[PDB]
Amino acid sequence: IETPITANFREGLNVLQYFISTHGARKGLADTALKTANSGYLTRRLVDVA
Amino acid sequence: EEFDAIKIALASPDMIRSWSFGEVKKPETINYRTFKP
Amino acid sequence: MLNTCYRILGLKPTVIFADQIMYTGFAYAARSGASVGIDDMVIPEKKHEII
Amino acid sequence: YSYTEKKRIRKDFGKRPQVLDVPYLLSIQLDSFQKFIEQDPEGQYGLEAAFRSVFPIQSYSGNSELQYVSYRLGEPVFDVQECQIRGVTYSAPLRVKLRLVIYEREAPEGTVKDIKEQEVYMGEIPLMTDNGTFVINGTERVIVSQLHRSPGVFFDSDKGKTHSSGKVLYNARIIPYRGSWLDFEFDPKDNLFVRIDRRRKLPATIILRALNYTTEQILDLFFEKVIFEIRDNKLQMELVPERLRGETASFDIEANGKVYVEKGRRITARHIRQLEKDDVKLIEVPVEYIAGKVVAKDYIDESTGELICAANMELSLDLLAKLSQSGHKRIETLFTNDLDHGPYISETLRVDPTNDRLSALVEIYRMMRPGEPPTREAAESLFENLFFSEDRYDLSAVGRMKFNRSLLREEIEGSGILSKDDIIDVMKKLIDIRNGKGEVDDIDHLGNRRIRSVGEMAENQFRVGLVRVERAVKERLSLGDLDTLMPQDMINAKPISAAVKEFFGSSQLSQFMDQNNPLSEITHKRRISALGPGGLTRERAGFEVRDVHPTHYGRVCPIETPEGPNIGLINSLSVYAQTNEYGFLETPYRKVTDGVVTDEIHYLSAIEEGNYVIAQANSNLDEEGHFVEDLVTCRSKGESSLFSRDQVDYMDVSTQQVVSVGASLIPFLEHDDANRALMGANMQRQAVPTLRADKPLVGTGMERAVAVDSGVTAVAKRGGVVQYVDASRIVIKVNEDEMYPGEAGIDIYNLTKYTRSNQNTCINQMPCVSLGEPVERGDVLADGPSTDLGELALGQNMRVAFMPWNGYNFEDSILVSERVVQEDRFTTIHIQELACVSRDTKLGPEEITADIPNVGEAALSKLDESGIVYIGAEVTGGDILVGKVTPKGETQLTPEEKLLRAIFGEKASDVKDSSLRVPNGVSGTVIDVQVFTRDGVEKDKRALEIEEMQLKQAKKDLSEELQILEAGLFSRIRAVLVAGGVEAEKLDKLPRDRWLELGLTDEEKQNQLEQLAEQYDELKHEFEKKLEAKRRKITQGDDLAPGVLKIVKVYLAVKRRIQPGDKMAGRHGNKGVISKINPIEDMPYDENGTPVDIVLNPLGVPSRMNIGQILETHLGMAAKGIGDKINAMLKQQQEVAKLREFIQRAYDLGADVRQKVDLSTFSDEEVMRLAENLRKGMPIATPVFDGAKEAEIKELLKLGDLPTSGQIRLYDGRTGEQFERPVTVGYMYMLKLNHLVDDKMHARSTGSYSLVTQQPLGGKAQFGGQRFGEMEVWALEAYGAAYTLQEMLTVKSDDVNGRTKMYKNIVDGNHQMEPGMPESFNVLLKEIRSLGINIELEDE
Amino acid sequence: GITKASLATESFISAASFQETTRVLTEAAVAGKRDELRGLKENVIVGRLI
Amino acid sequence: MGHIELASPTAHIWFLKSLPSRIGLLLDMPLRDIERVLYFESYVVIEGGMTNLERQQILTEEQYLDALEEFGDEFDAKMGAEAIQALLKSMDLEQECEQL
Amino acid sequence: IHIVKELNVYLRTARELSHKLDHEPSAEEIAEQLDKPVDDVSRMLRLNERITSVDTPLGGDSEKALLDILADEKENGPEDTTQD
Amino acid sequence: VPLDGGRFATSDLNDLYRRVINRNNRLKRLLDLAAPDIIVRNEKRMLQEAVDALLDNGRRGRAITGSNKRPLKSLADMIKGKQGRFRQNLLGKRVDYSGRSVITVGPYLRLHQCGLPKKMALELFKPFIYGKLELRGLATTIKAAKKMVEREEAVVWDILDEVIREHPVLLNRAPTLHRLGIQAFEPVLIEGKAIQLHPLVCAAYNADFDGDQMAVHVPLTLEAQLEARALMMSTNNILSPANGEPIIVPS
DNA sequence: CACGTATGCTATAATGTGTGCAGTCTGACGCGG
DNA sequence: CCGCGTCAGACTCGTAGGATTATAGCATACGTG
RNA sequence: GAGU
Ligand SMILES: [Mg+2]
Repeated sequence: IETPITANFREGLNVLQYFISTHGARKGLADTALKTANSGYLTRRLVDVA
Repeated sequence: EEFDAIKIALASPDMIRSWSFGEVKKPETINYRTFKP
Repeated sequence: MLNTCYRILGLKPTVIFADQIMYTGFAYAARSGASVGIDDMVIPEKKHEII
Repeated sequence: YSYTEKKRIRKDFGKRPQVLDVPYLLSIQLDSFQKFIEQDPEGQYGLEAAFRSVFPIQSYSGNSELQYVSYRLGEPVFDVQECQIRGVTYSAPLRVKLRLVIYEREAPEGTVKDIKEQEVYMGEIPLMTDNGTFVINGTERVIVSQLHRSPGVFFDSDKGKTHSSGKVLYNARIIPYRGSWLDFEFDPKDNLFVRIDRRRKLPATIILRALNYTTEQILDLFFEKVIFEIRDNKLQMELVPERLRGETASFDIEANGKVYVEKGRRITARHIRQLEKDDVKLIEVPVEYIAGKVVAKDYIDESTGELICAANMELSLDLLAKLSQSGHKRIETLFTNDLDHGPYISETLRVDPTNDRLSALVEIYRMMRPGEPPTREAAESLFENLFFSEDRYDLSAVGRMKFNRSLLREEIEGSGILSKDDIIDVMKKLIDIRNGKGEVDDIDHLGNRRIRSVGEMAENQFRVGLVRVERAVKERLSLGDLDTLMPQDMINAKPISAAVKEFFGSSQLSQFMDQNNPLSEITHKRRISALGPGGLTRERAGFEVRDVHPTHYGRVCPIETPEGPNIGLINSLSVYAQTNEYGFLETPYRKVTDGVVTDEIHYLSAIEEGNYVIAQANSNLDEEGHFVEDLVTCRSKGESSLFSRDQVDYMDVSTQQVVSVGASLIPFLEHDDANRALMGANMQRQAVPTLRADKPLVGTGMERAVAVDSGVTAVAKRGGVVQYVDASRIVIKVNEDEMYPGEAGIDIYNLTKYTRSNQNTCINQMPCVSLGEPVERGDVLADGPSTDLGELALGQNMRVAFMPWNGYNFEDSILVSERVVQEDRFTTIHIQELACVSRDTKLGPEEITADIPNVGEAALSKLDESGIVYIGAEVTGGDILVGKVTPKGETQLTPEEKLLRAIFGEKASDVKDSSLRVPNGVSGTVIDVQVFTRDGVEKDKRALEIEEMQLKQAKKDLSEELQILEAGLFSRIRAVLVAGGVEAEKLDKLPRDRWLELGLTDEEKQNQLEQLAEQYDELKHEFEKKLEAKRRKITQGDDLAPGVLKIVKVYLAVKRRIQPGDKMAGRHGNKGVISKINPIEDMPYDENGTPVDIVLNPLGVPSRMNIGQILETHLGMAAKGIGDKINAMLKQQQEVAKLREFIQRAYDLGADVRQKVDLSTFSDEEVMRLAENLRKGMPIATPVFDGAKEAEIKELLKLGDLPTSGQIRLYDGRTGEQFERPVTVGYMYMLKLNHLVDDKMHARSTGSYSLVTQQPLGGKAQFGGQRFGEMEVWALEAYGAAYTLQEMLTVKSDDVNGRTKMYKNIVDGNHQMEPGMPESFNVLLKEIRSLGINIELEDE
Repeated sequence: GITKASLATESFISAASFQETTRVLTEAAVAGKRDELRGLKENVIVGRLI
Repeated sequence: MGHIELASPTAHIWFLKSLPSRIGLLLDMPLRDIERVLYFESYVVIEGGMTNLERQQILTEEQYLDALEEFGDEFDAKMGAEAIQALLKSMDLEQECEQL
Repeated sequence: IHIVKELNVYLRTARELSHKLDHEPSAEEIAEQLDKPVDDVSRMLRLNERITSVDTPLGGDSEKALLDILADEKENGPEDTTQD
Repeated sequence: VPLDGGRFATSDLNDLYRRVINRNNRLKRLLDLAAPDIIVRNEKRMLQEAVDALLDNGRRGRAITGSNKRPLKSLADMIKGKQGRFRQNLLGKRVDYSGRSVITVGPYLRLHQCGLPKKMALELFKPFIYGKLELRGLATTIKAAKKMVEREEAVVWDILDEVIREHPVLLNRAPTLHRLGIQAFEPVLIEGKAIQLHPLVCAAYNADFDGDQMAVHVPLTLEAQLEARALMMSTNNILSPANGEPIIVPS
């Protein structure tokens, strides 16, 4: 995003900084749930061939 | 019990008949009352 | 440290040493009284300025 | 402040005056379902809509027809309470009045032939409770609202579908609410196609031919025109200046007597403006230029009458010459341009294999019904019945509305059927978008995503049931007799009732309410799901829909959604958000006129929000003037920036509106990372209510609202004084001013005691008022399971210190003091439900007797004569709860048992043993038993005893009702009789039974006496019928499943104390498992002597970035410090004055405290009750983004005489010496989650095995083994542990003879492996041979 | 590549158990292929000693 | 195990639909072609003794009527699973291997 | 056929009853209408109990079926075999 | 099979086979009746459709569906995919002598030890307890030993303590990514329901105690016990097999 | 003979299906025109 | 090439049971105690 | 819904 978060946690983020944070956060969290399947599938193929 | 190897080949109609111990000619599973085959 | 010990001494020593390190580690960790308050998070006076 | 708030006021650190209060949180659910049953006269809604949609229907012959009149819901046969206990669905019978009208065939439309009108039953529809649940088969269930793509039009394009080319192929999709889909799409060659229900692809012009459009007309619709006049010899062309743009001039462009552009020269802006200013219309041009222009219209030779050129035909020098000489000196060609006005339809007509309309209809027909011989009738019928029939197609008002606004029309509402204009206009806009003007929508934008609540979904399933019955009706009407056949003989209730039961039952959106916590219920009912029918799948879900969308602002919480595969799809509604009338989401905003911020609020839809610039709630207001600062922070077009003051159109209402309910309860959310806060809010929902409902010190303010709106607390309908408090009920007598002149005016609330939740938790209501207290309307009378004096109390706050401790808090692990266990504050109640069913088998009925083979006297002591355990009895795993016996058939006794039974005699009896016993390691007290017998089977002795209780208790309950109603009713008559003929004690002398005979003068007060006299007799006869109903239901023999003779349900109550392995957490997403319960002697303790309750690891803060927990702790300590100061002052008993001085100073601390709380209005005694509560710790409210700042918190600590750092010197309880440095110590509000180790612990040596695969079954409830999966196998292979592996494959799993042999060997010491072959492999071979593949083992 | 290499092993039990099971089995049945059980996969399936 | 005697022969779907066709690959017959034969849309020539009509050449219903009077007798063309089984039975793998 | 047709008359009777009672009928209410034994009615309604597939996965989740839970009751127990 | 409630539950295969048999037997009837060829054709297509559904349902066209809407599970579906025999019931199995619980720290433990709840261990080692009970002459028969352990007698605790000495148990945490996700330990019996894990091997398991759980397995044979003590013991397996680095590192 | 299960016949004319869902996922690898 | 098809898509744990409809009415025929 |  062009506008980064200038503030920090001790000071406390405003509504919009918090909202802006969410996008990236959620993207990351979804990547955990969803992409590990593909990582693990790789593991499985390797294992099968070796 | 213990074998060396395993083969897969096409099932002949005759081969299928060898495994079979009876021809199933009816859809009836069991009797409604005496739940027997 | 652990690696060095493994290479010179061997397995048995390293195993004992690892346990020992664990015990003393925690032990001193507690004694220290190490904690996390809002004042540790020091801010830089040059924060506003840079921004 | 209210009377309940006088008891305990929360201190507010908020600064922003709340212009709008939080709405009723369960708005969505209630409004929706209300509209579904609400019988709307004209504007059909829900049920009414379904009837009018289908009805009136007529027969296949057309002579007989059924018409709908009106419907009515019967009142529910069993009330909610009874339904829950019995296990029946809470519903109302649906009776519908219908009129069977028949027409004569010989008369034209002889409507006066046969008209039969009557009321038919057809299904009971489940009713919604007061708190937005449905009771289905005795369990509370919630239908979660759905989120789908709005019907209408949508333009999209796969951004580089063919990755080789990477060309953008735009498409239009018209999505109806009911019907086939209609797609328009481009291909790589820029030809427009049409597909129906994504079938095979058809040239787009073919659909217009179906709508009766000739070639000429089609071009006139989509294209503009270029006119060519042929004068004398030279060719002339009619020119529009701004066509020749971005092009190269092919010939010498000149006009009258000025040459502008030469051959091969670029036509820029300046040239165009020159030409336009000069006013050029016709230009002489070369004949050879025409080669390639496409002629628009047809031209015929007027002389011969033959076609010179057909429409859409490329012109050439021959054609042109021929046309000139026939006598056509003006030629319409297609305006066209590679860049701007693209010739798509022109090229598509060249691809169109159809000719006329009929041919177009055949090809459409042949797409969807390929192979089948086309008939003209069938083609016409098909096409009309696709998108042009009222029956099979319906955009709905939502579809038409969204569609009309997307096409920029003026009329909102209209036809559900596609009109010809509609289609064309969608093609046009698609083409516009292709040219470059216009943009494609996204699906993720909330302007295109619509919310579908319960009522609309019930409506849909109900329509389906109607439609199925409609088929049956039409069939029976056709062949049916006109005279003998009644309407209700044709109707079947089953299809409708089935479709509805199946929705509230089988559907994904209908699920067991999550009720292990008030918050859990409330947030669950405010949930939105993109899943289920007519929605996304987890598999089918990408990443774009999941992620946080700009439109979510104020509408959907960005921080509330599961970290599972349901990560993007399930979402909670934002606080202030609401359902639009059409189904879109909308958020409140305060209108700003000329800088001045008005208190008028406007709900903006997603689409409307993009239009205005909206200031943030954090902008500083200038005391009802305008924005203080000249630059203001605002947002529009989905993006945020600085604006001037007068530029601002609107502003956010509340600082809370961005977040959901759950998230709002988290204080100092502002200082927590959103990841952690997500888990915090999710885990807060799993907080199990403890024995003692403890309020949270460090709150937000939302606590009170949630508790009250959840409906689990009992609140007062009408203010007045409490006449009788009790553990079981509360009777409140209403004030004169609110008290209706009809009834006695005494409200009765029976409180629901110890009842089972769905998660086997304990739901009990405690009274929170004193006897004879004046109470205001809408105050909390009784607290629900996790509420305290009206506030939400999910967990318990306690003294925490952050420091490592000998690795006992290693990776989030928690070290807790024995003190917490001793005080049993985290200890929890669980009510579990065990059932004993007596079924009728082929051999004979199972009996529930105490007479069972092989039972000890010890066991039978706690069982009564019937064989049922007594109420109150303590049980432990293995104890028999309900004795049951089953008729056993013959069994071939091994010769050994023949010999042995000959030796001992002991011939084995006819009856076996199927008694229900306590599951192992659960242990508790039997608190209730319920018995269900069929209508005919002789009841158990115990069943009779229970019915005795019920009957006599029911009589008492109803008797107290009429007694306190009679007492309150005569108390009124006594007062009315005084107004006129006052004889106070003289009237009370002779008996009250002879009172209503005394009247007054003929005035309106004499009529008041008539009203109380009429109601008193009404209540007399009503009490008779109520009790008859009660008695019937108690006597009523229950209709159970076929086969089941009788069933016994036992409710155990278990007291579970916290232990190592249990899971605890705060509100900041900080989890942990209890590792060790330390003796209080060992716990770190401060200088004062006060020991800490929990020691958390500080190493779980910086990684996590949840700093809310630290702020919470410091504020928590200050809160408690003030509590201790108040507590000290109360113990000393200084005086009211002194307490008031300190408390006033305390409430009015903060820099810009919003709430002022003047203690001068409070009377001295009110101050005493308040201080009494505040002694435990002064409760503080930190709103979400409007919270307490560091300065304010430090000032609070100074009033408590606590350090500004909030770190204090602690001493090691083991050594007595101090720790080297100060530790952060304070009160964090923590929770015990549902994940008790008790429920998790499991182990198995040997047990049941699976049916075909032969390997052990799964799950703790089925006594299962763990899965050692492929992953787990590979581990052992890596290590090379061969025997362990083989062991798990064979003796531990399938190998039947091997497992038994191995077991014998193990008991005989010798740990010998005797492995064989897994049975599942054998199965595999057989499965392959059943496939018809010969797979044989060739042995060694 | 890893997937095709695993499918190319002479052991059809290993291949079939990996993926593509319908196709693998038609291939082997027509070929009349025999697996003498050299690999670990194969042995684990029959519950034998690695 | 047991068994069932089918009155009409039936194709094994695995050796038909699961690609490579196996059955189609073996007869060198396109999959669509096989299916039109199986579902009785059209006949297939199993042995046209008259070299006029060659093997495995699809005939529609009306195509079967024309050569019926003309050649007839000396060409055998049938429909369904029977036809395909017969075509399979009569193909000699050795010879055609050498030819190919 | 006899059982089936009997059962059907029980059904059609239930439908008439349900229309007029507003409520779907009990076994004994249907029996009182036919002037017949409740045991007869009950046995017939038991036969109408329609089948569930062993393979149907449980809980709206394609996780695991009935077969995955269902024991072989006849097959004891390496315990029981070793005890013999 | 009959469910307890008088209900019946059957495999989908039986439904598929019932279709085949009905259609085939109707074909025999139609042939006996010498029926017109169009009807013979329809039945032959019918037969093929049912066989194809039996072998592989959702392959050729529309899978034949139940009243639930869901496609019936054919033969090939039982071999094919994850739910298939290979993946689910053959390359991975449910296993006896396995337990599971919540885990918590054991700072006091030495590297080769783990905290094992008494109750859990009592069940896991049931046959070893019976065998020892018969050598002690405390239990007369197996049935008596069973009832003795049900009653959980004080002598049985001492016996259990005797058996668990020198006996390795396997602790596993999912997902089992590398071999160190399963390690062997000497169990230390503890009163209380959670398993206690040694801190230094938290790394290998990726175990953090925010509610994690672990599985316990009993190596039964002398061979398996030896494999566990020699190959799989935590003390013996320090270094990552991936890089030559010690995986048990203080944290 | 009875009880349980089955096979059977009925006569105004009526003579080519539809229906209930599917929702569009994704990057790759082969297979006939 | 293009387009249509088939094939894959982590590991353990959990919760809870369950849904739908309808097949006439009567006379003869076959098998078992 | 629980750790990854
Ligand atoms: Mg963890």
